[PDB]
Amino acid sequence: ILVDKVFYEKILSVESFKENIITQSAIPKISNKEVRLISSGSKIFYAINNTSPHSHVQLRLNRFFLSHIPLNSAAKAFVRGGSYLKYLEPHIYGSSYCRLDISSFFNNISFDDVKQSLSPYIKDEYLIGTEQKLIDAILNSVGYESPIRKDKGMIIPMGFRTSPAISNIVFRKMDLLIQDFCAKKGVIYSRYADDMLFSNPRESKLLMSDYFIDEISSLLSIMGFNINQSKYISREKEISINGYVIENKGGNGSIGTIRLSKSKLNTVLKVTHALAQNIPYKNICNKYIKVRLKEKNIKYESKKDEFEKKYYRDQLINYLGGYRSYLISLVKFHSEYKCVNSDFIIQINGILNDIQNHIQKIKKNR
Amino acid sequence: TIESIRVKNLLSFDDVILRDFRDINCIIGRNNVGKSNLLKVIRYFYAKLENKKVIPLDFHTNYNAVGEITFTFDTTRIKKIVTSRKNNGRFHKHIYNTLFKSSSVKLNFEELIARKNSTNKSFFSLTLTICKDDSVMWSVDDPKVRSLLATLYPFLYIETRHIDLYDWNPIWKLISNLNSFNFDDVDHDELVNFLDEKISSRKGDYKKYIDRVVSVIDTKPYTYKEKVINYIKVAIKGDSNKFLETLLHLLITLTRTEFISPIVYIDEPEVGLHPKLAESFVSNLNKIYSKFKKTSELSGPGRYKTPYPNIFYSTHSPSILKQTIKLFGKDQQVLHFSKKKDGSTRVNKINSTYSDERFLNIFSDNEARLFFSEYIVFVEGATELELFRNLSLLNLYPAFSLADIYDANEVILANINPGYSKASIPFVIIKDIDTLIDYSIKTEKFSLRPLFEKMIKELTKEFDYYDTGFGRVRKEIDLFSDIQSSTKKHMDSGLFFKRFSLHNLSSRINKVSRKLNRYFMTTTIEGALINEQSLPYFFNWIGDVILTQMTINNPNPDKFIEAMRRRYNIKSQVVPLFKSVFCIGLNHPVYSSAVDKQALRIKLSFLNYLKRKVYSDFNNEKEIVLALRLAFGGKTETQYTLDKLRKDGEAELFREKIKNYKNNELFFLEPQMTKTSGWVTTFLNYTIEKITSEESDDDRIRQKLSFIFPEIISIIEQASSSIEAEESSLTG
Amino acid sequence: SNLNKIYSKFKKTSELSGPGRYKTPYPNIFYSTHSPSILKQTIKLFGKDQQVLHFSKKKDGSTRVNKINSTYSDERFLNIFSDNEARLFFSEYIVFVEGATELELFRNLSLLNLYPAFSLADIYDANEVILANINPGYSKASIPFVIIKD
Amino acid sequence: ATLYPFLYIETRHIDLYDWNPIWKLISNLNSFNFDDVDHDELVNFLDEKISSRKGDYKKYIDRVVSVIDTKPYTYKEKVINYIKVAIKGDSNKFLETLLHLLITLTRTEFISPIVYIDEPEVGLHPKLAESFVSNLNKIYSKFKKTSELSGPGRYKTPYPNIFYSTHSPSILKQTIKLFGKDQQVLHFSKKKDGSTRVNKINSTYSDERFLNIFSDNEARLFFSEYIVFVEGATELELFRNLSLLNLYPAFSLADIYDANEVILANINPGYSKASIPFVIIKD
RNA sequence: AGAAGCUGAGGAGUCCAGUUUGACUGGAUAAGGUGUUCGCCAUCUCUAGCCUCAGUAAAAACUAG
DNA sequence: CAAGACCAATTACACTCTGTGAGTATTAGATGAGCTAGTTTTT
Repeated sequence: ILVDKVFYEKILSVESFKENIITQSAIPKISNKEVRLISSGSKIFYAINNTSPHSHVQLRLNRFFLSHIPLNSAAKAFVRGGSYLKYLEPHIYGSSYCRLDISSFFNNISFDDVKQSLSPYIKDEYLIGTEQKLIDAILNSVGYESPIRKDKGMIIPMGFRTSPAISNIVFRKMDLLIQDFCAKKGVIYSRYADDMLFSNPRESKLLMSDYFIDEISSLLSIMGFNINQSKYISREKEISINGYVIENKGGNGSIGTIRLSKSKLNTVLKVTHALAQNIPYKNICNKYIKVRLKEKNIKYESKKDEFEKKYYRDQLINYLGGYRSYLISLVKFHSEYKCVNSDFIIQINGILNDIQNHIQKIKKNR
Repeated sequence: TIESIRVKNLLSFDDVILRDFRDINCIIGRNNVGKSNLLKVIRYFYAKLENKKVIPLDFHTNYNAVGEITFTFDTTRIKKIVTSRKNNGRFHKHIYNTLFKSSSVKLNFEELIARKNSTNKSFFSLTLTICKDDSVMWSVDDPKVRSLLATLYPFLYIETRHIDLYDWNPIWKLISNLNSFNFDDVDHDELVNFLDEKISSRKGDYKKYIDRVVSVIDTKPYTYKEKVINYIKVAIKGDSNKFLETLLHLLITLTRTEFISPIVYIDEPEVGLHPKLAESFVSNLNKIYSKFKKTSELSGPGRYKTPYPNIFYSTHSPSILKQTIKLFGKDQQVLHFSKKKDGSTRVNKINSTYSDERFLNIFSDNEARLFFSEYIVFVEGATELELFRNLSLLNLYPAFSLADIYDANEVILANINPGYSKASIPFVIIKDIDTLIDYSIKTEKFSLRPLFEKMIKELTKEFDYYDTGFGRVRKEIDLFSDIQSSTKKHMDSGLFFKRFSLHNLSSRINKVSRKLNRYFMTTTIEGALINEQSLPYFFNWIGDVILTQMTINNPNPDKFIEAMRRRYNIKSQVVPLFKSVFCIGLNHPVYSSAVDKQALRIKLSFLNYLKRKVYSDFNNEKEIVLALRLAFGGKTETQYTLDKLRKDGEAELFREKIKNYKNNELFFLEPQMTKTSGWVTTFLNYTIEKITSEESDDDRIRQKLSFIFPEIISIIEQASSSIEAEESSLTG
Repeated sequence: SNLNKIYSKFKKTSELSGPGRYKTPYPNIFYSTHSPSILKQTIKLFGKDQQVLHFSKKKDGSTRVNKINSTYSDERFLNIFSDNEARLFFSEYIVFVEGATELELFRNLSLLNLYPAFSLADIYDANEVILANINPGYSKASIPFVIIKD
Repeated sequence: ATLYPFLYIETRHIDLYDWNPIWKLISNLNSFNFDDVDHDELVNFLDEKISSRKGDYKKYIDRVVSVIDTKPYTYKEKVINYIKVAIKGDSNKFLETLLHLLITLTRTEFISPIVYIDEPEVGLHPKLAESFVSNLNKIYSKFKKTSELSGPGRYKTPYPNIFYSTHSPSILKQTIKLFGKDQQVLHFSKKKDGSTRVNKINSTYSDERFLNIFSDNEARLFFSEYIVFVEGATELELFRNLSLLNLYPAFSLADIYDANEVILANINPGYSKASIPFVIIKD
């Protein structure tokens, strides 16, 4: 699609950035006080204020603009219809597996690459007089100057709602290059965010060789992306990715299988066992479900209290329903693609039956 | 025996996977481009299997550098054949040296012991990747494997629209490939000597002629295929629909003592064929399919247990599909292609197996027509068939004509199971409120039918977390549960409701059941036609009858009219005179000017008298609507019919009035006061003609129709919106 | 449908007049169709302005040309007209029955397997009104028929 | 591709019911801008000049277009239609017209195409082939400017390259005699292991008398696998004897030519030594 | 030579190792068994393997039989 | 560290010279309420 001035007049800035358009006012950038800087580990998440024009502009961009730009089929994340199961599905046909991760994927995306990627889809015309164009007006609502990273340019925040679509759009040249390189050598390539999974069906040591890593690094160096050696995994006939086990016994066309290890399902089994042992709900959610009431309970306004029991009923029901949704998403993926172990299927059927029984018990108790 | 065909980023396929293939797989749909692209993909894959220089297929989008075609073969029969000890043959060893060799030598002495239980199935996957630089490579880098796969599972394409009768290339190819005889042991010299001995005026006369002919036409030696073709031609005594049927029979017969499993694709088998010819073709295919089948008690020579080759059809004729469903049964499937919103072919399996034998046996052209549809409206009743197939109404709405109206009860709906094919063939089930709730005058209480309780149970969203917006469903379910109270007072001898309104309940039920593709009307089908706003037009319709369908019986009209006037009073005895003068007659003779004026005056007087009597006997101006509704087999707001009211002994005075009008005043309309009498068609035609005469623009006509018929026009507009929402998908 | 629409767009009869309306006779159009859909649409849309010709053969071998009834005086039958009614034209023997039980019996696959000849005859469920509208007696030589009643 | 286009003309499998190369050349080789012309005015004028009242033909065209649902013409199709309307007209004649049109079009443009004509003599009398070559030469010379030959119709634009695939000595003889130094003869033959060669056979002669005398006998030498050069007619009588050649079915594949020293020098058999083996027999 | 690490701050009891007679520092409860490409892996069986306070933004698939 | 390999999509001859591709040369019922929020991946 192509976005001209009139499109931005009443679609992406219908009400928010309207007063600036009429009164010959350049659209401002994002101020420091307009964002929060939350922390989790050694990671910084930029949270934009909900009541802000930039948030509305980002929502309209993600609904109308950043939803029609073509992407690469290897991008299985942040795309309507993409999923982790679809990210792991194509590798069932391979015998050798390799996993790579791009280090600081969102922080290493140069703003010039984003500008050059979004230029073909935005008309190169001035918006607010002969002061500001239309491309930079769109970009001002996407990026943010990070005080932590000094004056190194407009770094794409890791918490903005427009970040995933922009990342997938800008990582299309690299996706095409890597896909072509793997096609020339018979390697199946799939990317989820910044995890790249490569599968080789043939009996070769290409994925375990340093040449493959060197080629991937050389390709990624075009746009300035590196890969950390901490989580480089090269294995044969079996690979575990965050509990998802892909296993192929090998051959000349044998079909692999995808299952989930007991480590992935350990928490739900512990919860079900605790429910079987009639453990009180006080310590089944503050230990297993890592959900707990804060000290500032009942907003420091009510006096009835007693909300702890109903909270520990509600949140437990929600957790059981969500994990049930996860398991039945797995079984529907199996029905659609037929790449899941039968014993794992019967095991998750039994677990689903147990979860349904426990949900019925909890709802009867309330 | 393929089990999976996957196409990614080629032609019109983004990611399309085909599975659960059967013997008589049939392909239908308006997206002929999709069928052509699938056939091109299959032909390209099988050409690249045999190493033929062909143009690579185009990508669906250029933002992908890879185009994949994945074929999965069920190598279970072949593995069992080659694994057995008593199969020490060169070809058997060749098969168990390239396919089932890499997966056996690399395993220990435990894995294979679980593969001899005669219960597991073996799959062989082969992937063709087309790169951006027009370079094609395979998952397995062994041409022997590809050649063996092509030989074991060949692909045959038969085109009937462009078929040459003189050339029998597929027949001779099948004969040469499918044989169990070695022709290398035949001595050409011995055969020539035998021929010479057969025709010999002297010893050694044909030999010199043969030598001279060979010398004067000396060319390249015959190949094995040419030799076997010539031997078959001299061995046999003989060289559109008949050609294809013979080819299919030959292929089926040959594939009875061979482990080769061919794949047959036939495009448009019914071009230039009578429907009986297509039905006979499918019947002959089923006969040859069943003749070579042995099941338990069925045994003896001539019957085999060899799996049948997969046959693919591309048919636009409902006859072939109907016969395939009726005869084959569980050994067939129907694949609908259609398209997507952005433009991309889909493949969905349409329900073709029915658990009811009666439905399968009485399966007809309408049921096969439902599969060649883009929107099906399921109705219970022939009156709805009359109303929604009215030609005079469809021309004003050139979007509901694309929808097909089907009369089906609950059993037929369950057999068809439209929910299985929902994204391919959108459907709406139109029913009445009486199928959900029921009312009793003697016990003044609502009751819930099992259908409504089943729908509620289906809509109970248990085993669910908390999400925004999905909070009022539980409240609606609770309200639909608690409306079962007995507090509902009925006035007018149990005909109306004092405070309750079924309009709001019907609207709420429709709102909650929109997601289940069901629409429930407030009243019966006659309710939407006979309403208050339709009272004038309906009355005019009655007048039309009095002016059209009833003519003078006597051959001399003037004398009879004069005698009746001098004998019967024109004012007090007007009804007996009208009954004795006008009768039922299709012809409309033209009388004298005075006679015509007298007849018109009498008709106008009778119309005025009936209008005055109707307005005087009933005062509320609404009870007449209910009376007319119950006259034509309708229902009240209490969900009671005239017969049910008669059996329950309710509204005795109302039934007496209805009887008086039927047997005294509206006696000429008695034949039309029954269902399936065609009164709906006549009333709609007359109303539409009158509105067209009054209003000029078609938009005004549609607005007037919406005013007079709110529910019918609402349903039509909803169906039209549903069709136009997916117009770009269900259209070639 | 498009043919009928363009046919009716240029018709000037009775009160229908105005620019773009012509009273000139339309050209004769002949169709060689093997599909019930075209036939049923032609019938339902034209009515009195169409006819159906059945060819068949003779005993010694000679082409015939007969007319099959296609004009119906009942508007209900014309509107309800569906694929089942259009299939009777493409038939060589019609068995008329009153009742769905007879349809179940005469369409039984197991019974028809042992009687291949009767499988060539199609069974239609019609009352006296439908029989009168169809009028099978108009085309007896072209389409033989039997009416089975109680 | 657009500056050095390639054209292929197969005379053996040509069709007289289509003019695809001609219309392609006309559409591609133009110096005009068939865009200023607008359909509306064209129609308006046709309606004004055709018949009946004003606007009747415009209404007819509009009602025909509104009910046909056809995509608009491309530039090539539009210019082809304009040329067809503007002109009053619709094997050897077809080829001559195509070459003349191509030369005339390529005399005012920097596009230099390359033509390849396969079998220009199929179904043609030898006189017809000679006339074809003579007409092409006349077209070539008509547009040639050289000192005194200056004025209208004389251009210095280089001529397009033309390749022949001929099996007739008449075409070769006419090309050698007429074109002179602006022609080349290529002999392919094969190698020992099997591989096509490309050699140049001497077709330019410094003797004008030899060029004028040049006849079918000289042109037959180009289609010979072995030439025996002799000095008198007695050798011709001896080595062309049918009875002697009947017993030796290998010397009949070699042609005998009577040539003196001047003729041998003009022919120069040593140039095409590897292509056409030769022996010079002298007393 | 730069990456990586890591939701943070802690606390109670006990063990090991080191210094040290008297206290501190470092590591630790997903438990046990089996096989492993030794991986942060897989599989099997239970009684299910510690507590408190702060922080928790974004985009996708999934609420089926 | 530093690096080859850096996506795809975005019918035409003006000119003085009418033939040439320079030469010049033209030429100018509004006031107690009172409330939580899924799994998993990226991270």
